[PDB]
Amino acid sequence: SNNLDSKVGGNYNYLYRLFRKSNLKPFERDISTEIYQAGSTPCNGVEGFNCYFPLQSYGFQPTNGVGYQPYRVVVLSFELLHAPATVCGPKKSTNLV
Amino acid sequence: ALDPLSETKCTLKSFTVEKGIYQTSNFRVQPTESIVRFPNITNLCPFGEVFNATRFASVYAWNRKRISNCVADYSVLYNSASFSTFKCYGVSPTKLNDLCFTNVYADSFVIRGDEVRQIAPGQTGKIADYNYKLPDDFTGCVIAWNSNNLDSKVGGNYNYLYRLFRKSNLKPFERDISTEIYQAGSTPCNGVEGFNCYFPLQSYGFQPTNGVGYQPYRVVVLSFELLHAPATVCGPKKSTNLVKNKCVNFNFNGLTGTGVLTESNKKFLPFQQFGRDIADTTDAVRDPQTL
Amino acid sequence: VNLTTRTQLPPAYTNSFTRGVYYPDKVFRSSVLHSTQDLFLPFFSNVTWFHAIHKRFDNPVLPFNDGVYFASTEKSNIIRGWIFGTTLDSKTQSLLIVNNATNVVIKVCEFQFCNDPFLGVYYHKNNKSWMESEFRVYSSANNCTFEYVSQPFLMDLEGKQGNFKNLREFVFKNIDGYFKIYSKHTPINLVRDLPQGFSALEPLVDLPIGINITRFQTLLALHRSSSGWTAGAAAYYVGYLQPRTFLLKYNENGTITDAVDC
Ligand SMILES: *[C@@H]1O[C@H](CO)[C@@H](O[C@@H]2O[C@H](CO)[C@@H](O)[C@H](O)[C@H]2NC(C)=O)[C@H](O)[C@H]1NC(C)=O
Ligand SMILES: *[C@@H]1O[C@H](CO)[C@@H](O)[C@H](O)[C@H]1NC(C)=O
Ligand SMILES: *[C@@H]1O[C@H](CO)[C@@H](O)[C@H](O)[C@H]1NC(C)=O
Ligand SMILES: *[C@@H]1O[C@H](CO)[C@@H](O)[C@H](O)[C@H]1NC(C)=O
Ligand SMILES: *[C@@H]1O[C@H](CO)[C@@H](O)[C@H](O)[C@H]1NC(C)=O
Ligand SMILES: *[C@@H]1O[C@H](CO)[C@@H](O)[C@H](O)[C@H]1NC(C)=O
Ligand SMILES: *[C@@H]1O[C@H](CO)[C@@H](O)[C@H](O)[C@H]1NC(C)=O
Ligand SMILES: *[C@@H]1O[C@H](CO)[C@@H](O)[C@H](O)[C@H]1NC(C)=O
Ligand SMILES: *[C@@H]1O[C@H](CO)[C@@H](O)[C@H](O)[C@H]1NC(C)=O
Repeated sequence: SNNLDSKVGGNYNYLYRLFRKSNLKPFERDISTEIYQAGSTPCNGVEGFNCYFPLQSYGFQPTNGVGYQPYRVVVLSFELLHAPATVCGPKKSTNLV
Repeated sequence: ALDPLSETKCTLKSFTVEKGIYQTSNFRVQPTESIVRFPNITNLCPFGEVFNATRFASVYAWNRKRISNCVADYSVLYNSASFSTFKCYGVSPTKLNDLCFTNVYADSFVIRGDEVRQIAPGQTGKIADYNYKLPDDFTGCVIAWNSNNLDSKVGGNYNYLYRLFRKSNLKPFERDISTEIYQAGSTPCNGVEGFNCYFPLQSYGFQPTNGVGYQPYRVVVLSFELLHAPATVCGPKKSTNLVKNKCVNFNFNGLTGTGVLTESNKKFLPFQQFGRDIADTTDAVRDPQTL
Repeated sequence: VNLTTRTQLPPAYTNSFTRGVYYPDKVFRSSVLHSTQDLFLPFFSNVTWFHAIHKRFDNPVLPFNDGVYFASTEKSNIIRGWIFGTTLDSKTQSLLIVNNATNVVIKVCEFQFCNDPFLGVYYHKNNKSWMESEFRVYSSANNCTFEYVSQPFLMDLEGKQGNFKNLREFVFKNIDGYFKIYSKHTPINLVRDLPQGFSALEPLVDLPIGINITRFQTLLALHRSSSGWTAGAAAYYVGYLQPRTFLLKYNENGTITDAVDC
């Protein structure tokens, strides 16, 4: 996507969660912006000792190397035999015998 | 799971229970709580004394502290508010506590705050290129604190020097004490000052009135190097209370298991911590703290 | 300087019966029969007979290979230690084990090769002395990649006569960088040759140095009233360790009753 998603020196519209207090379960979207608290010191929404701001941005520049070039990833998920399948390719049906 | 009678139908896979004795399952008591017993937290390497040491070597003259065969607890220094800033590369501060390190080199030196921002893997500038460079794989952390009430004094402190000029850029983990005069032009120098001949080393002006960015800061760079040799320095091991005569999940030193702990009349050899049975399954242990 | 005269003799062989038995690890087992495979000294093997007398003084350098068995019979504690390393010089990292009678010195530094690395004792006469004077082991130490110092102690350097009252049998090896020290010290009564008896060695400490040791030396102590130094009457043993399996018998307490070489 480096020909598209890369804007100037960085793109803040594409963000990610850098820090979390634990490992999130699969297929879970966490929108919480709460500050990570490592110790007992209350963060109260600001950075400091044992307090880090987890929300960060991927630097996107069209002149960056292939390591920093953003790759749009579409993960294809499916369920097997859990319901009648309504998505099937253009394979013409035949007669019943 | 409703009734023990219903457990017979589910085991036999039949809705009719014939007269007789049937074993429908095997009960097992799950552990109530986890027991953690670790060895004493003493016999450390004194990082707090080196970080809090009175005087340091120059950034080019930095002293290499060899750290081997001890335990390194980095949670105490981080939660004690004894530093001005905290920064790490590639590893979270909590992950370092669970890992063992083969060899650790503590890099001590004092530079101005405007020169601290240049400490990072593969960077440029005065201190990075000409003094101390960080490799791209450097796993350590950066910790600094404000020494302006200690390492600076009225009239200036000339003890802390730096290398201003060098004919090239230093490699990561390269200490060069060479005082050779940098030759700027085609004018010969050969260790003699003159036109295009300038003494590379320079002394930081340090006084208590300096600005925050220019204040002297004691910087301790922790070099974490994992070699083919076995790991020596390990993270902190915090022991907990001990529970006996109950079903628990216990982890003792590098041994884990689940059972009931009971003190018997057996006597291990002083050099043998763990016992085993005929099957090499541990039937007894010795506590890492108490004997 | 190496002693002028000495003697040159071929490596005469002796047979160690029960030597080479040790606990493979810190696992405790009692009243059971355990069998495991590790680097061991087989029974009735042909070891090389090393000795020190007032005109031979045989201290050759032997390769360590996988593992080497150590044994010594002492009176005056003539053994000063062992020098370990690949080239036994500053070209690589060398391990030093030496007893100065104050603190056991275990250090890995850059060592200057000592042709005749010993510790001499002079001026016995009246006021018999027997105290250390000069250290000829190494000239200097440089890149000390490893250092270890034990607790203070007091060693008796006074010469003894009669039967050998001390037996020191050691087993060293290297596995994935782990250097195991198996130490057992038991009193014996012996005139010459070797004592006959069973011994079970226990692990002392571990040295995770992670270096290859292709050669080793045996330190000795000399005394005179460096070509004029003499030595007492003592002998130590060296043998090669092989990957053999033993059957270890255990009593109620946990001490090995007997071992069976497979
Ligand atoms: C385990 O070791 C202990 C201590 O050495 C043994 O207890 C002693 O055994 C000797 C054997 O001659 C007796 O003379 C002592 O009176 C015993 N002392 C006590 C207080 O018991 C013990 O017998 C050993 N057990 C086994 C079976 O090896
Ligand atoms: C250094 O040690 C002294 C004495 O314990 C203490 O008062 C001081 O706060 C310490 N400084 C730091 C930040 O380590
Ligand atoms: C370890 O610390 C405990 C604290 O009670 C102490 O009793 C013990 O002697 C120390 N040494 C050992 C054996 O771990
Ligand atoms: C021992 O002999 C060698 C030559 O074989 C000689 O180089 C060395 O200097 C002699 N002894 C010492 C310690 O000098
Ligand atoms: C052991 O060595 C001695 C001396 O060389 C020799 O006489 C004897 O036959 C050898 N025994 C074996 C098993 O080789
Ligand atoms: C051995 O002990 C003596 C006397 O205390 C001391 O002078 C010397 O430095 C020590 N040498 C070593 C190698 O420890
Ligand atoms: C005996 O030797 C010791 C150790 O060298 C010395 O301290 C002491 O003064 C000597 N005494 C006599 C009587 O010579
Ligand atoms: C030992 O240290 C010196 C000085 O730092 C260095 O020149 C030498 O290369 C080091 N040892 C080895 C084997 O490189
Ligand atoms: C030890 O020998 C092994 C196998 O030849 C080799 O892979 C390794 O690099 C050597 N290590 C040292 C410290 O010489």
